[PDB]
Amino acid sequence: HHIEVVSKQMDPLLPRFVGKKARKVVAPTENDEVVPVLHMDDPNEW
Amino acid sequence: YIGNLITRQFEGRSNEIVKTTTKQRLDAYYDLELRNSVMDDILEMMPESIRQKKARTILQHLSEAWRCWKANIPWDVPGMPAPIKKIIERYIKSKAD
Amino acid sequence: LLIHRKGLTYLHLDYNFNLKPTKTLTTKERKKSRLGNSFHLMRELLKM
Amino acid sequence: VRTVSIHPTLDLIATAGRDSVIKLWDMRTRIPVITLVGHKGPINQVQCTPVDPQVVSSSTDATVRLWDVVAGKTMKVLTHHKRSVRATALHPKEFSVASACTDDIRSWGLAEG
Amino acid sequence: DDDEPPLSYEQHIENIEPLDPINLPLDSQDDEYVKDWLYDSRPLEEDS
Amino acid sequence: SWRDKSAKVQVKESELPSSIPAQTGLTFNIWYNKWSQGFAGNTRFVSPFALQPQLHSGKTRGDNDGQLFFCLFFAKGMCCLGPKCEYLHHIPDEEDIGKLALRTEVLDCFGREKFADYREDMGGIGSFRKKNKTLYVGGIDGALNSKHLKPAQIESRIRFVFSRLGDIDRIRYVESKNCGFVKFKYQANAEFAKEAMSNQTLLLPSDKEWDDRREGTGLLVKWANEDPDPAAQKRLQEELKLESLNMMVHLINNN
Amino acid sequence: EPPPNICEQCLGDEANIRMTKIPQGSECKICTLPFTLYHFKTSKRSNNIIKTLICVRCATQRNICQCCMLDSRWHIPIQLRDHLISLVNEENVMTEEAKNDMMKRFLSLKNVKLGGAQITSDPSEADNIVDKLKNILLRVDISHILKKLPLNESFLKNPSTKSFFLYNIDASIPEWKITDTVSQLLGILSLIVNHKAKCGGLRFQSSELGERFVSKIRGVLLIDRFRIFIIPWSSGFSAASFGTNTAENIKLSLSLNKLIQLEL
Amino acid sequence: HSDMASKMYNTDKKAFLGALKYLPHAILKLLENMPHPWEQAKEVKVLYH
Amino acid sequence: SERKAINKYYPPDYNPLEAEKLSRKMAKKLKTMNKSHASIRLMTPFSMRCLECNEYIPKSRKFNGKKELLKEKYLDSIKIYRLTISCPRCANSIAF
RNA sequence: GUUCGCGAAGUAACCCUUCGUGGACAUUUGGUCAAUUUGAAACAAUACAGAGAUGAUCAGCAGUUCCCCUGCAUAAGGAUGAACCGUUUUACAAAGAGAUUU
Ligand SMILES: [K+]
Ligand SMILES: [Mg+2]
Ligand SMILES: [Mg+2]
Ligand SMILES: [Zn+2]
Ligand SMILES: [Zn+2]
Ligand SMILES: [Zn+2]
Ligand SMILES: [Zn+2]
Repeated sequence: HHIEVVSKQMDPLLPRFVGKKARKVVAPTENDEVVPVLHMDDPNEW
Repeated sequence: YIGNLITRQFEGRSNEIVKTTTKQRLDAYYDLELRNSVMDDILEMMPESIRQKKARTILQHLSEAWRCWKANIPWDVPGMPAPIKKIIERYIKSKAD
Repeated sequence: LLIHRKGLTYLHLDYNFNLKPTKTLTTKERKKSRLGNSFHLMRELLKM
Repeated sequence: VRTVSIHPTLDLIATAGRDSVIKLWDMRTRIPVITLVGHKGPINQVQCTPVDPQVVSSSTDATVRLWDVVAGKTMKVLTHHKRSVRATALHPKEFSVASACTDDIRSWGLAEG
Repeated sequence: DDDEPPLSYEQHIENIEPLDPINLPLDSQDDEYVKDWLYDSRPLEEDS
Repeated sequence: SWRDKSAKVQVKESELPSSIPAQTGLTFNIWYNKWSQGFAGNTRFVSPFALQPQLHSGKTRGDNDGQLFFCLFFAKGMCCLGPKCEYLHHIPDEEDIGKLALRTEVLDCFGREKFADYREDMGGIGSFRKKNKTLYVGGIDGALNSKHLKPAQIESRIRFVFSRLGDIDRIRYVESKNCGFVKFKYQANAEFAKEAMSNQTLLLPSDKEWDDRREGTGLLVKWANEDPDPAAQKRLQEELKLESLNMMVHLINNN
Repeated sequence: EPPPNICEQCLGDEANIRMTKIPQGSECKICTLPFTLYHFKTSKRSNNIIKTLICVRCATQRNICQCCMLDSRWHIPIQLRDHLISLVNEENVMTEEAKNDMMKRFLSLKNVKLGGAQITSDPSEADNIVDKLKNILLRVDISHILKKLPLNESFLKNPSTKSFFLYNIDASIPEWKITDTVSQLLGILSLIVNHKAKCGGLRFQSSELGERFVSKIRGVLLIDRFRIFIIPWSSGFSAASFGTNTAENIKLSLSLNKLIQLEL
Repeated sequence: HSDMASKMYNTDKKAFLGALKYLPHAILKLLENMPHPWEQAKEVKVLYH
Repeated sequence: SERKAINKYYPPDYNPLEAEKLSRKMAKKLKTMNKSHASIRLMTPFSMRCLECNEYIPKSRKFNGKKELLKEKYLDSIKIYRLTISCPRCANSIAF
């Protein structure tokens, strides 16, 4: 299917983005790759 | 003006209003940044890297030192490590200045 | 319509653009109905 | 805000601080075009660089991160430091960065990480 | 009155012939070059 | 047939009810079309209007325009436009279910968009996840103006009114819970019948109560939950297996 | 920004479709977050307007069309798809959908396919599933009302009867199948069936219809080899004939069951 | 658009509230074209939603 | 509207005298117009001890209390009021 | 419909009136949206409770949060706006020594 994409002129007196709202989101922290941590090798003093 | 009002009516209010540093907030933000500065220095120099409870203990010593400075009472804690003592006195002198 | 969308039907707007409360308002009503300078500037220009 | 770095070729600055993000600003419009997310604690140093990785940043989370600013992703995460990486510097004549903890200064090749 | 809506123009106003406006009486001789047109809404707007 | 005649005008434009609802507060809100300043008194009322399928059905502009969706107000028995209506004025049938068979997954037979989750009330348009064919019929006491009636008599009334509105799988009345369950052949008839029978009375012209039928609250017609009866559950599992086996034929023949 | 995911059955068969894009024009039906709305008509003079109801990332997560939410390979609904796959896989998979709105927003942003989607989102797995599916297809007042019920009398030519009694109705049978088979026999009818009673009654419009009904083969009526038995019911019936409560209906069903087992 | 109680006016109500930011412009244009004392009835070209 | 508003809106048909007379007829049936006490905020005038649970209540503690005008008057002329608080630990009613 | 052209009848009138007929001119609106209860506005009322620090009363200013509200607002206010008060077991070892399984 060949699709002709248009974007019709919005009513300037209506809100420009009908679906737009202030809403909070918790984003998932997904990650497939594990990152190594790469360190090397009198307690009364502290 | 009216645009922002009507935008609030339809879109709602922004979730993430960042308050600026006005003179009503000046002292509190100074305290927060000073506290974080002392904590960064002490957690970096401590050999054992133990954090969770130690931080809340150390900053109480900081605040007590500040009270002693304002009272002109000599701040001296027996058994305080000498380097951490120096760090606390350093930040107390900067706040004092 | 702006008054009514905000639910402040206890405020009445005259046909000469005075805004008057229809009843003595609760403190929660006063806080909820505290319209700002944008609305009032608009209202008084319409009055003129 | 703890640091600012001026991009060597673009009309762009990078800034970071206790809010654990680097924000890139277009100088002219003052828009924060890009926010780089991934550090788990306050960022101490930011260095801008003429080629990818165009931002280098060091943090209290003990990492140095090398950024692709167009992807909004790290090229590499450097995890060899034990403490807060408080200090950093670019070498002016070779493609390298130095970074420091307590007792531990290291140097890194930016083409590879 | 505050409690009376604004009037419908077509019902109450459109049918009334207006009263005379403020026009100073111009001389047929000594104002002859302007008397025909001075009080138009756009004076000389049709004089090519 | 309904095809033999042009659709009747159910209600004249001047006879339509006012848009302002019954007062439940001190001030009418011109935005929300509802009363503010207090909330007292019930919002439910009996419908003045009821569909009469053999009398009111007929051809409309929608049949000529190739329309798919049915008229919401025809179902409510209060369509103003009659034969000039863009929407279909007849009870849904297998022809029109077939024509709706693509859109039906996400749309009502009235062309309203379905939701992810049902309302907590179980009212409204319904879920695109479930494909429910069963209506809960509550408020039966109010639908009879609190007239005492035997349970089989109530069942006979529910059997009469709902069977005008589509092909039916099952009707059961539960005396202890005082509620009925009507299951249709097609979801489109359940969608239609819900809006047709919502807020109606079950009373007859033959009843002594008929002249005050408007006073209470009408039928409360909602989507049914899943039947907890184990016989119904294993019947549901059997028809699920049968639907699956019938679908395997299509997938195999296509690939 | 990804392209819209719309199936051919939505788009139709016209060579060209005009489509209107609206950034942030709609809120997704699954996740409630804003998205770029697409809407189109199959032809210029079709009167129904089709729009994307779900966003592209919810659609790829489920492997479904944005406009009709059927599977974008197999063109079947999610429940039936996940059920089909779970007959071929021993370990069940189903599309777990969020109920809380914050979990709806959270779930939509993780880039991992859900339920039967990954098993259908590449041709190799989906073709393997259908290859295996071919193997599957290759493989207490009863003592009173029993005199109101016509059980003593028989199916006969002579008596003109407009009403009949049906029994041995299997609970699987819907009401519409019964009416439909009588309609087939009569070449075209008020029916009451109580499935907890496993019996019912049939009332015709006029006596010649009932006479034409009794003209075609106590009698029997067939529904998918369920043998509904039929008796002329001269005494008029109503819903009360089968019991006033659920327990009465069940007791009547057991009574009718033992009477059937005696008759057979 | 006198009462606007029916559901058909929802989009119109939204358009009304969005029009509110352009009122001072309309007020300027109206008062700017005010009839002067020597003219009875000024016909004016208008643009309307 | 602001705290110090000058005018309230009256409907055009509003007669104040008839309104007061109607509201007087209504007032005899409203619950909160006919309950026996008025709620007030007050400080504890002296140090006191609860008798149910022995809790000490210092002076100048703020409470939400109930005010009753009593039938009896001092020298048949001056109004006497009972002031009732409830104990902060055990919620028992204390009156003076 | 207007108009150019060609046939038939008025009017041997080739223009004007009528009829038959070829061509040109003009070319796809609108909807994210249907009209009362079942796709979701809020206050108010009623009953009961009740005011951050702590011996008591009060000015505040912050911070954390998948709570926001009023406000043109990155100002300010909303009780210091609210929520905060609870819950708390292992990176668990070494040396002995007494009852005891084996
Ligand atoms: K305070
Ligand atoms: Mg504040
Ligand atoms: Mg605060
Ligand atoms: Zn209609
Ligand atoms: Zn989505
Ligand atoms: Zn589709
Ligand atoms: Zn006590």
